[PDB]
Amino acid sequence: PYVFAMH
Amino acid sequence: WVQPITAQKPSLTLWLDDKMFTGLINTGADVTIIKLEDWPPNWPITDTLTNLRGIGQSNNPKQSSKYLTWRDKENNSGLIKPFVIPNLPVNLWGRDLLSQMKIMMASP
Amino acid sequence: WVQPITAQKPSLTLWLDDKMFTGLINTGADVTIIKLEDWPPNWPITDTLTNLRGIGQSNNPKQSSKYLTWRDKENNSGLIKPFVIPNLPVNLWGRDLLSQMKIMMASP
Repeated sequence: PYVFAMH
Repeated sequence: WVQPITAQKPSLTLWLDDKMFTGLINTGADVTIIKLEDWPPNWPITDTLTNLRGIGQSNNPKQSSKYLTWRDKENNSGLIKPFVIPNLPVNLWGRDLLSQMKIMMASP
Repeated sequence: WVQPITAQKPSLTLWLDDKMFTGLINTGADVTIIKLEDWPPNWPITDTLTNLRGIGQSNNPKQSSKYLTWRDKENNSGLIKPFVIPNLPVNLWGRDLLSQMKIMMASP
């Protein structure tokens, strides 16, 4: 699955 | 309810089974992730063979052994099985959960 | 417009300066990310001090040297300075962009 919380 | 998208973190507080959690509404996440630091030690977790992909990759993350009943402040409810991962800054509400809450995104 | 949140990737197609891009609506990040493979080679990028926090790993992105004019299909517009990173599967529309489009999240 894909998980985009970078900033 | 209605929540505008701003520079601040869009946040949501819910019960999973009998415990309250706050998390970030993340339309970018396929699945929901709970911080290991917040995970009740008596709640069972299990191995998975899946891979979480984004900026890098987390292989075979743990996952809740049981489905959890989510409940919001209006007593809407459903089932979710989050992954449980250390070193996460915030819990992440993913589309597996958000899709059960019947959330729309709209513009004026 | 209105778009439900489902298990499928919430997507949005828009223009940045003169080029059309499709991306994933990502409320989890306050910044926008364009994949390096989609970045026009003649558009300048620069090193940054920002760290994008990933899944147990942090990447140091380049960023657009210039602000870009975004424009949607309804001719709303504004400005963003996206980051540019390789090896990402999709472009990611962050809350910096989503807030300028005045997108709301709503539930019954």
